[PDB]
Amino acid sequence: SVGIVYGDQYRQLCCSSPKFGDRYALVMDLINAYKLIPELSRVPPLQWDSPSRMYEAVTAFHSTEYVDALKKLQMLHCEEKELTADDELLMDSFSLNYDCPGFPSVFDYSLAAVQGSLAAASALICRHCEVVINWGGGWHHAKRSEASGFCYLNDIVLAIHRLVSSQTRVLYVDLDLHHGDGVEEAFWYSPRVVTFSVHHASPGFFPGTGTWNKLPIFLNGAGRGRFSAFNLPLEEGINDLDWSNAIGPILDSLNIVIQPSYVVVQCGADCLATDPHRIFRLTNFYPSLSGYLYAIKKILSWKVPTLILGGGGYNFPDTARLWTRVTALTIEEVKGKKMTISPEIPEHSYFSRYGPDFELDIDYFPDSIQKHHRRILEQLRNYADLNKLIYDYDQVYQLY
Ligand SMILES: O=C(NO)c1cn(-c2ccccc2)nn1
Ligand SMILES: [K+]
Ligand SMILES: [K+]
Ligand SMILES: [Zn+2]
Repeated sequence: SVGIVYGDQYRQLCCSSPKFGDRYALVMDLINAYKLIPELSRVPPLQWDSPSRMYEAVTAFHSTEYVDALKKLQMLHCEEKELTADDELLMDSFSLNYDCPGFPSVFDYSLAAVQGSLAAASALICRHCEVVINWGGGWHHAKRSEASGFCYLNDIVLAIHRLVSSQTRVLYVDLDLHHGDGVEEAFWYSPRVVTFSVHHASPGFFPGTGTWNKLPIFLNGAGRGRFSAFNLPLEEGINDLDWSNAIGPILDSLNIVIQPSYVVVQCGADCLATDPHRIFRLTNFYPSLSGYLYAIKKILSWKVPTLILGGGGYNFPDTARLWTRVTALTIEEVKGKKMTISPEIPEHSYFSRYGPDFELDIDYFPDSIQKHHRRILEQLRNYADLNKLIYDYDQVYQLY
């Protein structure tokens, strides 16, 4: 079946942050308004038997002292008093400041995404679901002991760790506008988790990595993980077709050579033309075919158990518009069952958020890459050689 993570408490927690507001409620209620929920298997978020078990799960990646600080941050923000100078310094040492501030539910909010993505990994491992979707997860920037880009706990890394520890190889595909630095870093030394991020990069643009680092070079992993971290940085303004042609052959080549046991896709919605970032010009169109839907369709065609996660996306109605279509496409491709979606937003609780036109399409009128393809193809060959993987070089070369 196709699973999707939700629950009443889960929804409350995912809607408790100052930055993402009620975005999760709009996403799930649009999916419900299009009558998709009966097609989906609800996957409940993971809960634990004790504080000690919870800490064991989260500190599989994060440090105990970072988790301690994040829990303390929530406790401090549940009291009226200002933080002490010592406590401010403590939070600063974990980057729990500026773009990752405290708020009264910051620990429960961050933990909830972990609970959802770990439950999603488990549903794939026991084969209850072929694909599981978690639109409350996808927080790819968080590091072992550092919050980053309103990511506090890295649910993706923890989900992948549960998958790889279930010859298991995971392919991670990061479609967010931003480089997936936290996930890349976590698996920098691991050949069994191959990471691939497509993103914008330019001087001063967050987080700064995923690009050229004497002709400067692309770093791509270290130790036994050399050549196992893949990146495609793209110039601003790219449209659905050029983004699809840029990543399409890379995705197919990675699947052929790696033969992954699981695929984990981060589907951050900030590449939409209507995102306030206004960097890329992707759409959610489904006849100009949405780059997101193109990539998800291709990944799902491999018939590999797959985890689909959220991420960025600061236009909340248009994020719901895109992820609703991703969800319908996943049902269609997995179950072989057509999903008809009206071009008009159905009546429901959040209908007013989709004005003034109330349509499902977002409101938008639509050399360098060749060199990246040759570089990435050589890195894939180097990865295959280093890791004793066999494949016909010319079936792969033909893809490009
Ligand atoms: O959407 C994102 N990444 O997925 C993001 C964007 N943020 C950002 C932080 C500082 C400056 C500019 C942008 N932090 N995270
Ligand atoms: K990305
Ligand atoms: K890796
Ligand atoms: Zn982003």
